Amino acid sequence: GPVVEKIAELGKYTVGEGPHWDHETQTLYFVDTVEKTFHKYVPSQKKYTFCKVDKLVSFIIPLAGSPGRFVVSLEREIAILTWDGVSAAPTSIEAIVNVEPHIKNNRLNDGKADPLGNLWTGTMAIDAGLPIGPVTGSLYHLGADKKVKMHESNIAIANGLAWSNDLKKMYYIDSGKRRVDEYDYDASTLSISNQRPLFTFEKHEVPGYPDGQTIDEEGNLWVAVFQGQRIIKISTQQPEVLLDTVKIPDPQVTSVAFGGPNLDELYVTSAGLQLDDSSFDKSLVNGHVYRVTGLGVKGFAGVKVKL
Ligand SMILES: [Hg+2]
Ligand SMILES: [Hg+2]
Ligand SMILES: [Mg+2]
Repeated sequence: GPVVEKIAELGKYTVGEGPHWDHETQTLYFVDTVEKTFHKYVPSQKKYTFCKVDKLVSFIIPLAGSPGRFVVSLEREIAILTWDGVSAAPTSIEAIVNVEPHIKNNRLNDGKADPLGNLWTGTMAIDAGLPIGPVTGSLYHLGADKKVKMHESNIAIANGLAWSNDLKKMYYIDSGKRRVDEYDYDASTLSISNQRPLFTFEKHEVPGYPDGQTIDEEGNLWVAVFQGQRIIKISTQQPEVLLDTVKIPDPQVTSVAFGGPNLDELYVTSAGLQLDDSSFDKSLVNGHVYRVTGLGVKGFAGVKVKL
């Protein structure tokens, strides 16, 4: 039995999201995708800080080679933020590229570096809905030439990403599809192909929607279940295998990242935003951050964006 601990020091988030563990500094970064804020937590020293901007944000990833610089999303722009990690505002903002300059009602959502340091991220309608709503999103990667490439389209809610330990597969979540997809990934050309469902929620009586995900060193996926009050562990060796379920007190679990000095603590974000048609009463929906220990696996440190 794992132990789930609420991290009291951190408070409650409207939509806590995009956790990233920087192993060199033993620091957890994450966002609130509605409150327009970035967050830094240093567990060993019990230090917490935040930063404010005036656009919607969805990820924050340290830039390789440049301490104090971070690649972030600002609505539809991918930008570099220079930040001292403690002041309430960045020192400077440099825009890299607007991925969808003429689609005014879209925003970036989940994003992550692949193991080579390429940023992958997807867009969605700002007013996307569950279970049905506008489907306007696409999946991109950003090349070290600051030019974007599109890999998938017709995405409702661009969400969790992960890659296999051998760089042969990519895993991807469009929350609106209520499944986890797998793709063949060609690291040489950064092309994906052969889209196939890996895990379908309806086949296993799993409530809610897949949101963020990460992979452990045994190659298993850990998937946050928004409106399922849980994280699930699924196999990548064989389709449609549910390995384990860990209940999280917050119903709107949003994402996951391994961290801690041995990479065997799982940090879990959630959302306190109370939605129309929730399966959960308001008193339950808080938006805390959790630490899960005793899972018996390790994960990997967060990869920096090379850019
Ligand atoms: Hg910040
Ligand atoms: Hg910041
Ligand atoms: Mg998400």
